[PDB]
Amino acid sequence: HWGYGKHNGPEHWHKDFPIAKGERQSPVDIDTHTAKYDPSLKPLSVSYDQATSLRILNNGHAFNVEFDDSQDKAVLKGGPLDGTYRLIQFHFHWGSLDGQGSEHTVDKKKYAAELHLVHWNTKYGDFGKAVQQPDGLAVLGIFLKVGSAKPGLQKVVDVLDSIKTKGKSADFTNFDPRGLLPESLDYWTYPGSLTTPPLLECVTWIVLKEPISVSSEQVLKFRKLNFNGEGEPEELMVDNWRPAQPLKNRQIKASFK
Ligand SMILES: [N]S(=O)(=O)[C][C][C]C1234B567B89%10B5%11%12B85%13B98%14B%1061B821B326B%115(B%12724)C%13%1416
Ligand SMILES: [Zn+2]
Repeated sequence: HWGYGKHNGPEHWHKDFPIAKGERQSPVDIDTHTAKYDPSLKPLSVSYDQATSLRILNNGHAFNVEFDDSQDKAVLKGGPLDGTYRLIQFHFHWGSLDGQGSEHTVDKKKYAAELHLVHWNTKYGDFGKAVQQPDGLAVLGIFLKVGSAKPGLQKVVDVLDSIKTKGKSADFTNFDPRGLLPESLDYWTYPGSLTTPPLLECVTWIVLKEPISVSSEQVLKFRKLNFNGEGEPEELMVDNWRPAQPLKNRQIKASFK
């Protein structure tokens, strides 16, 4: 099966998923000098007041915080988007050390981790139909640097001991993802893909410029998770990031001067 190792990591994925070498793959390096300010881009509208988290899951690649997406509650709109995108889950990518972990890079700078809030376009009715469309998903990406603790992250950190291994889940209700957002919603945007198999080219990426700070202790708890299932040899869940892919025929647009 695909994963993040020497034998099954990103440089192997193209064998089972040939779109890995496609024209709109993610992540990418954001060259800040080349990204053009687009005065036509709108402010991002992040409406998470009514978000209903259900559960947290270790899927063997990351942990997913899942939301009830059966109504228009938690939605992303505006920015570069046409229409309404519903929050379905968030997860992170992180490193074995603070100098790597992010998927997007900024002038080749790697952050310690990257948060992905995944949303689907309600015009396609369900997530499985949305991923078959070039405008099916919007993923809001947020960089993590190590410094001060993020108080709004601690409820996630504290539940990880209960989902150490692949296939473990835990009730995770009433988690407010507003506590994971930075102050500024300034962003870069470009058309891309899922960054894990099946690598579908269905994503409008919205990457916030301002990182959030998390503590060394918070990210060290991410690194205690396991890729393996219960009663299997321990492989620490670290370095679950895909490197930057070729930009090809794409423009990265900035919301800000
Ligand atoms: N890094 S990313 O592009 O947000 C994709 C995250 C991984 C996935 B795979 B497939 B299943 B499904 B799609 B993809 B996104 B979560 B579940 B799992 C959803
Ligand atoms: Zn992701």
